[PDB]
Amino acid sequence: NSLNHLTSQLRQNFQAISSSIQAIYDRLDPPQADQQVDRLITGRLAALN
Amino acid sequence: DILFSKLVTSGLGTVDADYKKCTKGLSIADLACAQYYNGIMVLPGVADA
Amino acid sequence: ESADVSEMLTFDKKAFTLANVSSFGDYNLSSVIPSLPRSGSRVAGRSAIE
Amino acid sequence: RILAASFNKAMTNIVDAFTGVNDAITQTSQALQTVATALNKIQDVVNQQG
Amino acid sequence: ERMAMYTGSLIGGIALGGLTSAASIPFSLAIQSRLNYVALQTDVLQENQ
Amino acid sequence: AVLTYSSFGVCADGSIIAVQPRNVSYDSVSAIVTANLSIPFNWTTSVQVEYLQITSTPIVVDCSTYVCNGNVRCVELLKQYTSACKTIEDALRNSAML
Amino acid sequence: CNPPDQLVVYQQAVVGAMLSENFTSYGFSNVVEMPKFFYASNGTYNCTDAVLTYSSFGVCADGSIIAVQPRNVSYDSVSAIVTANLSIPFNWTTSVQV
Amino acid sequence: VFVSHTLTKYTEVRASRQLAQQKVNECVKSQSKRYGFCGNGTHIFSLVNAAPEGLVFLHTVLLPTQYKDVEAWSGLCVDGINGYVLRQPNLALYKEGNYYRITSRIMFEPRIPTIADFVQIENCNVTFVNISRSELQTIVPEYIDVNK
Amino acid sequence: VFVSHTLTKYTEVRASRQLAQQKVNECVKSQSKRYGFCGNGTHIFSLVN
Amino acid sequence: YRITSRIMFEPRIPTIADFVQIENCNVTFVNISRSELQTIVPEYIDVNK
Ligand SMILES: *[C@@H]1O[C@H](CO)[C@@H](O[C@@H]2O[C@H](CO)[C@@H](O[C@@H]3O[C@H](CO)[C@@H](O)[C@H](O)[C@@H]3O)[C@H](O)[C@H]2NC(C)=O)[C@H](O)[C@H]1NC(C)=O
Ligand SMILES: *[C@@H]1O[C@H](CO)[C@@H](O[C@@H]2O[C@H](CO)[C@@H](O[C@@H]3O[C@H](CO)[C@@H](O)[C@H](O)[C@@H]3O)[C@H](O)[C@H]2NC(C)=O)[C@H](O)[C@H]1NC(C)=O
Ligand SMILES: *[C@@H]1O[C@H](CO)[C@@H](O[C@@H]2O[C@H](CO)[C@@H](O)[C@H](O)[C@H]2NC(C)=O)[C@H](O)[C@H]1NC(C)=O
Ligand SMILES: *[C@@H]1O[C@H](CO)[C@@H](O[C@@H]2O[C@H](CO)[C@@H](O)[C@H](O)[C@H]2NC(C)=O)[C@H](O)[C@H]1NC(C)=O
Ligand SMILES: *[C@@H]1O[C@H](CO)[C@@H](O[C@@H]2O[C@H](CO)[C@@H](O)[C@H](O)[C@H]2NC(C)=O)[C@H](O)[C@H]1NC(C)=O
Ligand SMILES: *[C@@H]1O[C@H](CO)[C@@H](O[C@@H]2O[C@H](CO)[C@@H](O)[C@H](O)[C@H]2NC(C)=O)[C@H](O)[C@H]1NC(C)=O
Ligand SMILES: *[C@@H]1O[C@H](CO)[C@@H](O[C@@H]2O[C@H](CO)[C@@H](O)[C@H](O)[C@H]2NC(C)=O)[C@H](O)[C@H]1NC(C)=O
Ligand SMILES: *[C@@H]1O[C@H](CO)[C@@H](O)[C@H](O)[C@H]1NC(C)=O
Ligand SMILES: *[C@@H]1O[C@H](CO)[C@@H](O)[C@H](O)[C@H]1NC(C)=O
Ligand SMILES: *[C@@H]1O[C@H](CO)[C@@H](O)[C@H](O)[C@H]1NC(C)=O
Ligand SMILES: *[C@@H]1O[C@H](CO)[C@@H](O)[C@H](O)[C@H]1NC(C)=O
Ligand SMILES: *[C@@H]1O[C@H](CO)[C@@H](O)[C@H](O)[C@H]1NC(C)=O
Ligand SMILES: *[C@@H]1O[C@H](CO)[C@@H](O)[C@H](O)[C@H]1NC(C)=O
Ligand SMILES: *[C@@H]1O[C@H](CO)[C@@H](O)[C@H](O)[C@H]1NC(C)=O
Ligand SMILES: *[C@@H]1O[C@H](CO)[C@@H](O)[C@H](O)[C@H]1NC(C)=O
Ligand SMILES: *[C@@H]1O[C@H](CO)[C@@H](O)[C@H](O)[C@H]1NC(C)=O
Ligand SMILES: *[C@@H]1O[C@H](CO)[C@@H](O)[C@H](O)[C@H]1NC(C)=O
Ligand SMILES: *[C@@H]1O[C@H](CO)[C@@H](O)[C@H](O)[C@H]1NC(C)=O
Ligand SMILES: *[C@@H]1O[C@H](CO)[C@@H](O)[C@H](O)[C@H]1NC(C)=O
Repeated sequence: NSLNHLTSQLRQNFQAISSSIQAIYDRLDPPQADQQVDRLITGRLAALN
Repeated sequence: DILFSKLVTSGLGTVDADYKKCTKGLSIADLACAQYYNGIMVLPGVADA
Repeated sequence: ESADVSEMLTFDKKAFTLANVSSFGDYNLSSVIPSLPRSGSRVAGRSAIE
Repeated sequence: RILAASFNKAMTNIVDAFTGVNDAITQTSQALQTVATALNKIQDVVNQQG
Repeated sequence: ERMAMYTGSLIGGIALGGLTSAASIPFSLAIQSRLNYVALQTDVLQENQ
Repeated sequence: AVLTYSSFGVCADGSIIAVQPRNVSYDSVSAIVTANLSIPFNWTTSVQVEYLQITSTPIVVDCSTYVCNGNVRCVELLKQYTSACKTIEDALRNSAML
Repeated sequence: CNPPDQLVVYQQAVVGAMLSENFTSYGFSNVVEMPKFFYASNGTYNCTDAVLTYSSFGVCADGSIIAVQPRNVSYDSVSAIVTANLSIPFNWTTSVQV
Repeated sequence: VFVSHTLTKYTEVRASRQLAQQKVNECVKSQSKRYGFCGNGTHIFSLVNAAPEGLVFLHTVLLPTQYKDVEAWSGLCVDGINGYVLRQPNLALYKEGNYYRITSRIMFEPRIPTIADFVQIENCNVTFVNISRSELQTIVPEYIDVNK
Repeated sequence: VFVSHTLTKYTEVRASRQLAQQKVNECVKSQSKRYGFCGNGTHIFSLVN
Repeated sequence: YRITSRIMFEPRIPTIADFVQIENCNVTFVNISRSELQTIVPEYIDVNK
């Protein structure tokens, strides 16, 4: 169950613009996309914790 | 019985609620019933007296 | 966590005074016996392994 | 006879130490110290589980 | 401080032999007593020490 | 001392003090030697108390009521958290039964 | 409007339902009172076996809720030194435990 | 976070419950000789009562009050060629005035020396008791040399 | 998160202390005949530091 | 003949107290008569015959 809980956390938006890191940079400019990617970084580090 | 009354009578913490009392609600819900309305269910202890 | 350790650490003078290299003869237990206090003000220090 | 009398002696002090009415003397011996230690865990399991 | 007094007491207890006034036996007899607890010794000239 | 931590204790009136280890008498294996030996002769009885916890009052929660408070349409957002509720609710159920 | 019930499942079938209410919910035709909850099932109460257990309660194969009695053993004894009729084991059997 | 609290507590209670089962089997039903498991001291019997979410044990143990000093001897040597030691390592042979007795080392329980209390070995140690076959009647009362 | 690490660490330490107290009483203050508890072989004596 | 511990080789001269009398003989016991039993137990003198 633990692995399935961990792999399911990768579809979380964490209220970023999108769940795909590449899709954020396809949609936004670098100075704005960093503030969006940071949500995915913090949220997924919480998933690993 | 001394080791069951000499200690604090913590009736406001863990207590297996009377679920049949809660839903009829002839009086305003108790603390044990309010937890039951939030999905928290305290089961009767296995150490039967 | 402190109470568990404090109950475990018991002491006995009658046996501590025999923690010496002379008490064991041909069995060289010098590397484990407590070190003599270099400057007093404590009962003992670490051994040669501690 | 001494074994029976001493057991009755200790078995009464255990009850007094559980109630705690002998509070000023509960620390008088190791036998009553185990009662205090027991009361310290029974205190915790009652005050923490909620 | 307390650890050196704890391990020190435990180390020196092996030299005790239950003698009057707690005078320590030669350590060969502390070993010999502990060998008897395994099997009843019959080598009385004590070559194996 | 009434309260203790590490080597520091405090007695009833509030004075701080260092703590001494409890003095006991270690036993000794009686040796096989022609010499004077001491043997216990006069016995007394004592009772020593020990407490061990053997159970903890188990608690089970419903992952739906706690989160959505029974709201109908909130349920159809929580169901997309496919592995969330099962992990929380099986971890509590299996522990209680074992 | 809808507080949580608990269903009972055994061998992939549903056999009972712990309820807070005097109804024959979920199609079960027999309702019984317990100290802190109603219980509904198709149990016949012609039963004394326990396939599932919690605390001091349990259920039969048909879903009848029953109290689990403590299991029976015969404690050994320290054979005393006395002039009397003693009993001593005489016949032996082999048991395997997992 | 709540589940993390519960699983951690179940780890402790599970470990403490195993120890309680061991102490019921080895201190309450049985009598133990493991040191310190059923209490500091010599174990006799134990009692158990219910407690909040657990059990309480009352270990009844013996603690010595007085000791006796005895002139113990390592063994026996007869005619200087035959050596005897005690059959149990936990026994001790000691002199009491003008006669010999045998006692246990854990508790003082005096015993009249029987010939079966000894085990014959093939050498002597000099520090043994030094007697002849005509004099073994002063150490072992039942002994009477029939070949002589 | 920090409290979770500390509580999980004290669980392992408590179990390891309980075993240590057993081995102090049975391997150091006494001579053990329980196989494999104080070495793989015939235990004689133990030392602690 | 000699007697030794199975745990450790400690030779022993057989005293009559080392034995326990039982009701029947196995087909593998040492085949001996009371007169010549002194070859197994040196100190045994037949005080009947
Ligand atoms: C018991 O064991 C201890 C070690 O724990 C032995 O002490 C060590 O002995 C060696 C040999 O003497 C020492 O090394 C040499 O010492 C001489 C004299 O100082 C020096 O000229 C050499 O250059 C070299 O250092 C070693 O330092 C010493 N260690 C300690 C910590 O004392 C001891 O000799 C053993 N005793 C017995 C009776 O088995
Ligand atoms: C060890 O565990 C076994 C369980 O397999 C226990 O043996 C069983 O114990 C019960 C209760 O004493 C026995 O039941 C008795 O049967 C007789 C004959 O029917 C009846 O007259 C008694 O009133 C009672 O019902 C059961 O026969 C017995 N046998 C077997 C083969 O398991 C055992 O008691 C346990 N022992 C200890 C020391 O814990
Ligand atoms: C077991 O516990 C007893 C305490 O009940 C310890 O005995 C005490 O030992 C100290 C040693 O300095 C003496 O001052 C006390 O007078 C003793 N008191 C009592 C009441 O016994 C004992 O040392 C412990 N250990 C053993 C092996 O008996
Ligand atoms: C006979 O047994 C005793 C012990 O019960 C021995 O006594 C000491 O043993 C050591 C050797 O282990 C000797 O170095 C000591 O000299 C003996 N003690 C005294 C006070 O002299 C005794 O030596 C044993 N016999 C032999 C030959 O070793
Ligand atoms: C028992 O008798 C023997 C034999 O006489 C004694 O052994 C001799 O002891 C003296 C000193 O007392 C030594 O000089 C001899 O060398 C010993 N003999 C041998 C063969 O070594 C022994 O001491 C006597 N023991 C007692 C307790 O009386
Ligand atoms: C007692 O006698 C039985 C036979 O009644 C012994 O068993 C025999 O052991 C030998 C060993 O070489 C085998 O060759 C035989 O075939 C065995 N026979 C049977 C029927 O098992 C047994 O070993 C003897 N027991 C003791 C304790 O000495
Ligand atoms: C001890 O004597 C018995 C009896 O004389 C021997 O047992 C006999 O062995 C022969 C072997 O050919 C058998 O034919 C007999 O049937 C046995 N007798 C009985 C009564 O069973 C035994 O072999 C001898 N054992 C030793 C070790 O000498
Ligand atoms: C050992 O004993 C001698 C004599 O008492 C003393 O000089 C030495 O300092 C002692 N050492 C220890 C470690 O106890
Ligand atoms: C233990 O005994 C020592 C003996 O030197 C003494 O100084 C110390 O105060 C005693 N402590 C306790 C707690 O009994
Ligand atoms: C043993 O005690 C006796 C008195 O009972 C005494 O003469 C002797 O010196 C003591 N010690 C030894 C080592 O023999
Ligand atoms: C044994 O201990 C008790 C302790 O009260 C004492 O009264 C008695 O006199 C002691 N001695 C004997 C020989 O019983
Ligand atoms: C539950 O309802 C039944 C009828 O459906 C009735 O006979 C019974 O008395 C009721 N019990 C309680 C405890 O209210
Ligand atoms: C329970 O018994 C009733 C009796 O009328 C029956 O209708 C129903 O099918 C049974 N099974 C279930 C699962 O309710
Ligand atoms: C219950 O079951 C037993 C065993 O099958 C049977 O003898 C009995 O008649 C049944 N009915 C009742 C009412 O006990
Ligand atoms: C154990 O024995 C009692 C009577 O001594 C009996 O009532 C009970 O049914 C038995 N236990 C079980 C589990 O059946
Ligand atoms: C033992 O029991 C039998 C039968 O109950 C009786 O005849 C005999 O006298 C008893 N003996 C003793 C010593 O109790
Ligand atoms: C033990 O019981 C069995 C039956 O189970 C019987 O055949 C056997 O003879 C018995 N043992 C003795 C020594 O009588
Ligand atoms: C009796 O003594 C004599 C002389 O030492 C010896 O020949 C004989 O074997 C002895 N016999 C026994 C049974 O001790
Ligand atoms: C000695 O053995 C003989 C064998 O014939 C027997 O007559 C006699 O009863 C035995 N001696 C005693 C004292 O029983």
